[PDB]
Amino acid sequence: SIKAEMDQLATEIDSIGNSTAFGNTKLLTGTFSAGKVFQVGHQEGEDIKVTVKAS
Amino acid sequence: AITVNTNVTSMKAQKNLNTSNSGLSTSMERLSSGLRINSAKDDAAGLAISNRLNS
Repeated sequence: SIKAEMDQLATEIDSIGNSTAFGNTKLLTGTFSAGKVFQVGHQEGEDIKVTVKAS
Repeated sequence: AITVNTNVTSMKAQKNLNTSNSGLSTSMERLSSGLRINSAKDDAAGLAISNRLNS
């Protein structure tokens, strides 16, 4: 009976990982494993990198 | 950052009030009966053990 409870809790850790999205882009499934780039200046090279490992 | 279409401060505030109200409700029913395991929300293994002890 205790395992039947642990088993379902692990299913949601999977479910949150595969659901969390920004409109339509999944953020916790490794597409941000190699940090993506945002440009915050007005010239080339002024970038910020955000890395989210798969969980 | 002065908007009149979305109030995210309200959205976060609403969630906290709901959590505090639900905790108050569950405490009253435990006090009104005198049992920690009212439903299967609580210890899944506890109710199974208690049934055999009750027998």
